[PDB]
Amino acid sequence: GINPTLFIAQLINFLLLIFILRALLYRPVMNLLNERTRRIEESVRDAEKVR
Amino acid sequence: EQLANARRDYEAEIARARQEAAKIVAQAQERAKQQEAEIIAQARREAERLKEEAR
Repeated sequence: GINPTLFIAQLINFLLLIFILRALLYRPVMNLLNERTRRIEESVRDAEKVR
Repeated sequence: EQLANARRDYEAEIARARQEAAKIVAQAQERAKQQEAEIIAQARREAERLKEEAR
């Protein structure tokens, strides 16, 4: 048998730790999105400059 | 920087075109004076030749 109190305690700490990582995940997602936007804008601006 | 330079290049093309247009007129005036003088000098020799033939 397994006491549900121990299972909930580990899950609660993991959920809070995952919540902190969620903020970290949100920041890396924004940084990756910003890199894509900068690269896309660079390609679009490059075509206009040549024309 | 290329996008900013592209605007500068576009302005440079207009400035270079105006400079070439002024240079073309300046070259034309200088060339016309020399071309007219060279033709007159040849015709002056012909004028002496015509006078020599007449005499």
